[PDB]
Amino acid sequence: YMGWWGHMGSPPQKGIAGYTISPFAARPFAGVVHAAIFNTFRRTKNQALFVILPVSFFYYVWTQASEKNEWLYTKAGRHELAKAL
Amino acid sequence: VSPKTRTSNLKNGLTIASESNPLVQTATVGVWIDAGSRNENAYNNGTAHFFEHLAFKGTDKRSQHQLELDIENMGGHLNAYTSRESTVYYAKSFKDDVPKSVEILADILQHSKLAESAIDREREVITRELEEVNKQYEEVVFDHLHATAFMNQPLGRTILGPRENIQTITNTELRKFITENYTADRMVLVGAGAVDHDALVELAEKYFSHLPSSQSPVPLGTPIPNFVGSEVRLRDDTMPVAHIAIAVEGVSWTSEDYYTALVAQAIIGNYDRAVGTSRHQGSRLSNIVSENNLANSFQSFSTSYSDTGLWGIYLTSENTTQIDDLVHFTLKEWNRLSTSVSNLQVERAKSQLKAGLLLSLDGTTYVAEDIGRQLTTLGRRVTPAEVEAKLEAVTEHDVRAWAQKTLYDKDIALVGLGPIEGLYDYNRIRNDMSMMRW
Repeated sequence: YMGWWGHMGSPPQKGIAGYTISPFAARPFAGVVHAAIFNTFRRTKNQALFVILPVSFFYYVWTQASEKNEWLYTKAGRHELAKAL
Repeated sequence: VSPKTRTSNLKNGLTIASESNPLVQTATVGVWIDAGSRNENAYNNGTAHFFEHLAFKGTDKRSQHQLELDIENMGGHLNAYTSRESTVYYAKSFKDDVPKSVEILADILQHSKLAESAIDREREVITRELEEVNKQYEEVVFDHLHATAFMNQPLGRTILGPRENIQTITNTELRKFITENYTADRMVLVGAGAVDHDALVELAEKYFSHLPSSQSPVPLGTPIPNFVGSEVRLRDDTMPVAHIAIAVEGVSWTSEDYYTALVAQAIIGNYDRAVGTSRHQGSRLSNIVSENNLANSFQSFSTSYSDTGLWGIYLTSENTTQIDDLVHFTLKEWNRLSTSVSNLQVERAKSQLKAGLLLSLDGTTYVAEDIGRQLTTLGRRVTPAEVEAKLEAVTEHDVRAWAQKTLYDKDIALVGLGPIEGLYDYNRIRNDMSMMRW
């Protein structure tokens, strides 16, 4: 499913003109400030929920479990611990 | 020793330049103009080429049909071409048909109708020319090469101009173009072959005396281009042959390095698998390419303009899996112009060029083209003795110094057309412009 240079296995290409400029001719950091602020914000905003939802759920689960465990091993939690074992 | 080129001026500032040859029976007379597409702006780009069409569409006196007949009756032919910096209109005739031909040329240049009906008719002819250059691969490659090397600058524009302009060019802007540019101080009347200089000067006084002079007469071949390292890829997998041009910013007509660059170009030279002798050429690149079947052809060029140039190579190859090798070995031979060349290669190339510059001029049209080109780019015809001295002054160590400032580790303009999947990205091509071992 992959060839090599000259016969890579692309369908025939025609009608596309590609253009670019030399690295010496370009500013490598052109538009860096705009990208660093606005592009990153767009990129992050669109992915935020896919991180926030599972992280917040599993952190909540952990928090509840660890707090219960801590409480069970206090004096106050003696009776509930006896039942739990 | 060729006969001396005679030169006279008129009062308006028209130059007349002639080289007689009493061994031939034909004569090429014509008008070389120091003006071309480069003189247009973006809005009237294509005008110069448009005019070339309408120049043969009829004048105040002779209609289109009468024009045709007049030339048919003369027996010879007329020809014209428009480039970026130069326009030519010439007539090849018999010895004694020279007064007729000068008269016709003077008519079509000064007194052309540019009738709205003819503008409208040619507007379709020229529109069709946009979709048929597509076949002339070398021209496609070189037009993209200029477009990218001189990105958004007048030298970067095509001669035909954009489709949009073709539809909107008026007789007004045509008239304006030829009134501003086709002035006597920018024009040279040239005669080669069976012409008498004194006769040609009289014909110029008769026909070209009422030419406008420009407000500010600069010398002939008077011009800032900012080269862009860049690439254009026109991949077409259905084509069998890849066409690739690679160039750096070269030298102008009046550069001090003009001859140095020509010698460097001759060290790489040309190659064509269809020519029998090409497998035996001395050029190292020629040997590499022929032994390994890397290409069908290559042609080194050093194109000059008034204030810049392009120096490079044009390659054609069917060997689509070894384009990388072809380009690699080409640029490694350029590297050697900086690192390795000695008196061995330089003296060989000088020998070859001393003859080559003279051989080229083998017919009246070639002689006229040489006189006209030199007069419109340098302001004078350079004698073979002067040319022999300038070539002799080029040393190996001039070539090395030139290549080190012009080629070595420099940006290139690169155009690829056809099955160019094997042509690597810009960086890997440009990385071959130096040698890590040096």
